[PDB]
Amino acid sequence: PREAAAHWVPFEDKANMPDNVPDVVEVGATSAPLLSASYFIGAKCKPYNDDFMLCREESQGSGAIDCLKEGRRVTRCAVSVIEDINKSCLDEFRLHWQCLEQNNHQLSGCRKAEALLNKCVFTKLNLEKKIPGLRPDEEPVFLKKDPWIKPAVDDFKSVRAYAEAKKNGTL
Amino acid sequence: AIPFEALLPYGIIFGLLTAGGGAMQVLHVYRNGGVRDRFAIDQWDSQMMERDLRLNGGQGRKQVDQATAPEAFKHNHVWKSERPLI
Amino acid sequence: MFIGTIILVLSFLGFVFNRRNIILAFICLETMLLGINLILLRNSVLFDDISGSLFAIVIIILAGVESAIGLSLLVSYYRLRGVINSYGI
Amino acid sequence: MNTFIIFIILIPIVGFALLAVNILLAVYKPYNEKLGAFECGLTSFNQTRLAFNAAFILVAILFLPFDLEISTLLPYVMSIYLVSNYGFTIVLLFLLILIIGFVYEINTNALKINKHNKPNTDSLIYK
Amino acid sequence: TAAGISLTGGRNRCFSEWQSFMHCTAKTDAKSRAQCLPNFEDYMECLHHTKEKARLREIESVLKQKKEGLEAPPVKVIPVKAIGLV
Amino acid sequence: MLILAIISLITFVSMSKLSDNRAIIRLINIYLILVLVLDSFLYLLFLNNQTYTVMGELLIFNSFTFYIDMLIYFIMIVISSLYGYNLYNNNLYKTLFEPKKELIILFLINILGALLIVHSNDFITLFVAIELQSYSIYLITAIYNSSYKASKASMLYFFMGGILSILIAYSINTYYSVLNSYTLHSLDSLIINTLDLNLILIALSLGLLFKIGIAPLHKWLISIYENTPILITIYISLIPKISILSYLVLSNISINSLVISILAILTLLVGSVGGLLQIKIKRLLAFSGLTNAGYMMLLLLLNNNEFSYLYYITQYSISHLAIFMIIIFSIYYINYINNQYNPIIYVNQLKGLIHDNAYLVLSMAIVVFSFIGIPPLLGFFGKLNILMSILNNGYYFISIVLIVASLISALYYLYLLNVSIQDKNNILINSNETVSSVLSYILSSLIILITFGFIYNSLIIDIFNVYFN
Amino acid sequence: MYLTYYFIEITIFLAILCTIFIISAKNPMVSILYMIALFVIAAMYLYLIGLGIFSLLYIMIYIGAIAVLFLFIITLLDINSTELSVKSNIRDLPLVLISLIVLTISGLMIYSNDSILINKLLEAFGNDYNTIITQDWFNIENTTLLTTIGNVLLTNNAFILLVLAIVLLLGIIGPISITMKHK
Amino acid sequence: MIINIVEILIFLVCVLFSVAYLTVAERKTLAYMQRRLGPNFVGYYGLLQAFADAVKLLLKEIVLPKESNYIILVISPLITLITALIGWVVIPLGPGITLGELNLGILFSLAIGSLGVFGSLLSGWSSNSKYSLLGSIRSTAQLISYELILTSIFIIIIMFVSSLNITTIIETQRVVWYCIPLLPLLLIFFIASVAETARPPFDLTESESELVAGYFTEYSGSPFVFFFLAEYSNIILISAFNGYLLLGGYLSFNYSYLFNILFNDYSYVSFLFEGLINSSAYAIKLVFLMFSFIWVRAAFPRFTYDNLINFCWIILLPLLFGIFLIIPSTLYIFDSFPTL
Ligand SMILES: CCCCC/C=C/C/C=C/CCCCCCCC(=O)O[C@H](COC(=O)CCCCCCCCCCCCCCC)COP(=O)([O-])OCC[N+](C)(C)C
Ligand SMILES: CCCCCCCCCCCCCCCCCC(=O)OC[C@H](COP(=O)(O)OCCN)OC(=O)CCCCCCCCCCCCCCCCC
Repeated sequence: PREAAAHWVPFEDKANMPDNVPDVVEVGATSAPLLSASYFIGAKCKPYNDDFMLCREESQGSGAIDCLKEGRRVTRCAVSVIEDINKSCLDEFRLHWQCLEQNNHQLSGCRKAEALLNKCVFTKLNLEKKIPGLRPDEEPVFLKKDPWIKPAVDDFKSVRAYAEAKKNGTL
Repeated sequence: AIPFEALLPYGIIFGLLTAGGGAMQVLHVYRNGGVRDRFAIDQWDSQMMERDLRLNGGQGRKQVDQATAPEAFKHNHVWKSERPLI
Repeated sequence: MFIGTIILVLSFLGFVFNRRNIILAFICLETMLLGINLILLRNSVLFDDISGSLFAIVIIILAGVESAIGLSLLVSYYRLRGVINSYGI
Repeated sequence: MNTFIIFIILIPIVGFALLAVNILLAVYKPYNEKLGAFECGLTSFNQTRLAFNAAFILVAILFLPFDLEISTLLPYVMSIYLVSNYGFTIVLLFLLILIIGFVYEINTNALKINKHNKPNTDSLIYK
Repeated sequence: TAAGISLTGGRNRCFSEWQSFMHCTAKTDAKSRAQCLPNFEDYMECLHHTKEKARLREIESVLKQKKEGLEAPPVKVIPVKAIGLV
Repeated sequence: MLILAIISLITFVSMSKLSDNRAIIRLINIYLILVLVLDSFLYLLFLNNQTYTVMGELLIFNSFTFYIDMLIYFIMIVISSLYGYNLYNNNLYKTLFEPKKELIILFLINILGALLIVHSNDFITLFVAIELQSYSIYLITAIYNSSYKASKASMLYFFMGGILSILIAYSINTYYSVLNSYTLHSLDSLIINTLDLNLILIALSLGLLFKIGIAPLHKWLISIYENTPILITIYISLIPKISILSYLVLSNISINSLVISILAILTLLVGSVGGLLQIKIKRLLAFSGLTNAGYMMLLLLLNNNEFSYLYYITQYSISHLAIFMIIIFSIYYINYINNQYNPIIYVNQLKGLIHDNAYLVLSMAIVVFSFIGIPPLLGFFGKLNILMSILNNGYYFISIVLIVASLISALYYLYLLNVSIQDKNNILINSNETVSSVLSYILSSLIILITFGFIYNSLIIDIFNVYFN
Repeated sequence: MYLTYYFIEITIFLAILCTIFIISAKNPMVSILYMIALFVIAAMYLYLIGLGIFSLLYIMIYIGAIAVLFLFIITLLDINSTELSVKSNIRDLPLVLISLIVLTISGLMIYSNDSILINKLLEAFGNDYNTIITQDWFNIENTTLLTTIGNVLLTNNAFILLVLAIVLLLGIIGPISITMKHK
Repeated sequence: MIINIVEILIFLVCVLFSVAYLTVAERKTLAYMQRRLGPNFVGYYGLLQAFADAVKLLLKEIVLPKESNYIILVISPLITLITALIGWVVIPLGPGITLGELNLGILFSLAIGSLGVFGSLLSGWSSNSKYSLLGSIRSTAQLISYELILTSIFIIIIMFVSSLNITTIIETQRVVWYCIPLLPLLLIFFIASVAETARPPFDLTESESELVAGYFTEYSGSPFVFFFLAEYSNIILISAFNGYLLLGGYLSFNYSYLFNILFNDYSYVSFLFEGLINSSAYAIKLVFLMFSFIWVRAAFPRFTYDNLINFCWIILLPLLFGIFLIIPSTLYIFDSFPTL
């Protein structure tokens, strides 16, 4: 909660989780893949994440040890989402998060690869990207045409792929 | 009309700041490894950059994408030990 | 707590045993205020709250206005007597 | 080792080096009529203490309570979204309490120095 | 006031122990606050870590007396540019 | 409604001339009167000791504090009538008792700072309000700047107030370093058992108390009270006493305090025997404040002291205010006026006062037998109700030292009478100009409260039974 | 790597050293310049502890307004001063030493709550245990420290900001009202 | 380790040259305003004039008069030098190209411009003369009095961003500059910038005071080269402050379409070309601004101190209070507060 300052020393511990806790696959995705697939892991794994945080609320200060069984399932279902999005559109997912590698991981600077990825995942993985808390007669911001805030440099691969998807008629 | 001798030291100042900014951007991109700087870093973003440096293995922002993380990944987790602050 | 307590105690004794002029007494007062700040800011950092930082940012301003008021008091003291004594007021 | 602290260490070494190349390379050769402060080619006695105007001291005494407000407006400007509609009115009231003390200052003409160059107001009444 | 507001605006480090003590004092009249002692003891040692430092010097005094020293899974220290080296 | 007065006032004073200043104070006088009259009814909020906390754990409003508030407004209505009204219409008294342009500004900012202490729950509200009133006493002392003594006193008061402000701030942050808390509301009588909060709360109390005039550090305040002029000093004597003491009486952090008990003994001793062989009237009159601030430090040791305190407060405020107003009136009858800011100093200057305005001596007598504690007067029930709280609660050596201190302090009270009822060779037979009607009615009203104020003792207690219990 | 360990202790020593040049300096304004150095040592300690915001608030407000005010006073005013002669302050030295010992120890005493007096002091020195900093992912936005101060000065303690406005007003009115000489 | 020492070498050597040729360019353009050539006898077209001044100026001796403290006399050039030079970190020559990227770069830029007053005032007491001391008083009072409205203009601009980071301001600025809504703010920030360096529209010390050469009259050699460098570093530094918070920092136009014509992929020639465009836009802002300083020097007489204080405290500052009230109220009326 507070930052380490004044000569902090990093240390690691070679040790293992005990016998009674089963093993769990951990997420190997990085900040641009994770920020890319954030909306789709939030769309598929809403009740599991909600179960985890609601358990952690109900057992106060228990915290760590007593809702471990449910933090298993949130990691498992998000790994399921990212495996499925790899096998579905590895190329356009890659186009998206390689765009997000530049521009400070700003989501504002990568709209034209984001449209391709959202179409490809809604077509095949059939998850939709939505923003809740947004009452009607308020346009969602990744749908609007001529935004005020445009990126400095459109990346070249996604402009070319966006024009090719115009020409194919899939868009 | 316009005197070139007046604008010639301004041509120097313009060229020195221009070559300075260009050489600096090339040094920043060579430091990151082919990509741009991160110009404003949150606490969330700083923890996330540390996590990525733990994920990829050694390199700064290699930005790997794998389904399932490796096996040294569960064990290379670090805690930060801060001194007494007297 | 060592740096704030040592600044406070050494500044306090330098204030008390001042016999040489008056501007040393003003600056010993301000170094005291710095020491109380240091103790509090460390206690805010160790307790994970802005609360002592709230009292800190208020006492910064109050140390400022104390300087402004009291140095105008000195100019009033100097107005009638064109020199300030070495031994004190 | 960031490149922020090379700079703050590195400007001084440049300045110390230029001061050193002056001390090493120029001659020294002084005497008494070279020493002594400059006023227009004439020495004089300096008076031990001189008088001053109250506005001279009042500018920089008065400076600090306006400076302390400008740094008090600095916590608000960073949190301006969070305190929507409410911290706005509190900062309004804060600035207005300041502005009435400022209009006290401008009504008293505290920083203005008068001129004693009066054009002899009083007319010529005779006998 | 800012009773439990942290540096980021969140709850501070010992908020849960303090709110537990305030639960204890809410349902309790005077002349029966003697049962409210363990919540207060937990809060004060959340603040200052006195019993924790006492326990750690009790086990550190034993650590220096052994010639074997450490027979356990050890803790390895790393330099800051080697978070995810291996 | 002090805020609206200050905001309106300093804009209004910026535009008025110098000659308007007097009349401005007259306006403010009447303003404060209609804050007593038309706004008193808020006492109906405070039935059965219902307390409010306003602005979010920041200001505490009970009816103890409401009474302190009403007392501070009443004494300001008096002090403001002293500045805003002429004594006589001479060419003399215009250059002796003349207000500055910014005097009422600092007055109302001071009352604001003194109310934000008694109403205060937080410690930073405490610290900001002590700083506000401390600046105001700095500037009220230094506002009559064409005086050598007042400027020296303002500098002395600056440094000795700076030390005892940094001692309060060190005690607040020392309290914070052991408890993540700002209120003494968090203490709630379980914590004091298992936590060594003696040295903290006692050091906080001391750093608040040495600004009053408690006795190891009493000489500098007697010097400031002698050096300031005669009108500034009836304000700067009264206000920090009643504000800081009604803070410390409200929050009971020094009970069974051995240090407060030593300093109460030492205060009652070197206040009564301090002011014995003294010849200046403000000195004599400022060691009366040291002993009567000693009788308060006793009540800090007490639990449940809100009767003895408030009654002896309004006792001391009326008696205080009256004895300073009497020696304003004796200035017409003295044969020697020095020192334009401080026109009467030596106590032998009022010597023939019974042969010239004998009822000024009747007034002076009535107020000075009330300082001694003579039972037909209102000062006696104040000392009586302090004694009823001291003996209830186990302070038996404190009580007999109180009595010996009262007996020693009667000597230099009766020295005023001894000097006043004496023969004078040259008596006044007739005066052309007479004293201000609205200003001498205030002294007559302040006597008839002291004389015939033992009447209402019963009524007050019944009213005291309802709103504080 | 462990050259960067003793920094805090260095600043403490450095801060100690600076105060001895404040109270003992032949020229006044040289000692006020040492006080400016002490503000810089304080801001070093405040960056060093983790409060980088405050360090620049100290350099802005204390150094850039309060010290500029002080130097500006010392220039155009008359102040006599005597040097630190041994003969005038050797009489002070024993009460100096007694007060150093007592005020230092007793300042170190109230951080601790054993009833025994010697156990109060030793808990002042038992700090050599290293606090463990854990990463919690519960915060989603860059609320810095100055943002939180601007939320608590403005909602929970808005009245303290407003009484503070009255204090800043007083700091305007006062120096003016002294140094006017109206008409 | 090799890469951060070569970047700070190249930024140092680009800024320390560009403060030398500023003075050459100043004598050039001030000459052509007055219908005469500048220097042309020192290089092929007059260039490296400043190097002739500097190499001779390092060879003059240093005299330290008898009334002076000799330390203070030589340490005020060092502290004025470093303070005018430490502020060159935080400027960006492109997105996140600084010499230290910190989250609060305005508070640093505003605390260093507060440290520059001392080398005026402190330099008045070295060689204590009553005709020199009072001139240092007038200079320091002017200097702080216009630093007030400088700091205030900053806080009015940070009302729109609510972030003390600087490249965050310039990225915020891509939708519209801040000069074009806030046009009177450009004019009063320009004149407060002219005041804060004590340029000779707003000068009294160098010309009019009882010293013939300002507060630094009695000097020679290194204490003059450090003050001379510090004034023109202050020129281009407050020019940089104007360049990022009021005009576009590195922003000229969109230039996405020109890239989608020219390039194919991210490569080092593309980052080089983008860096040249960004720092070219920043440089042409900064060069038009130093030309504005030299242009206002040419045409005007100077100020009495009474005119100067009556200017700042009685005219500009009440207008600034009206600006404090009107701009958060405009952000209030429409539903737009800036988010962190
Ligand atoms: C139309 C409104 C008229 C404006 C009245 C303003 C009065 C300001 C004066 C303040 C100080 C003067 C003393 C007032 C005593 C109030 C007692 C009270 O009642 O105090 C009680 C308890 O007191 C105490 O602890 C002890 C105080 C003891 C006073 C000792 C002095 C006695 C002699 C004077 C009193 C009798 C004079 C009557 C003459 C006909 C609580 O106070 P409360 O909350 O009930 O306030 C009442 C609201 N009242 C004012 C609007 C009615
Ligand atoms: C309906 C909406 C409201 C409409 C109003 C809008 C309000 C916002 C506008 C704000 C813009 C303010 C600009 C600054 C205004 C300064 C006012 C001024 O001119 O100074 C007046 C002053 C004389 O004062 P005074 O006593 O009143 O004179 C009466 C004579 N009996 O005379 C002086 O002090 C001397 C003048 C000094 C001016 C400084 C000049 C220095 C540099 C000039 C910068 C030029 C910029 C060029 C840059 C490049 C341009 C391409």
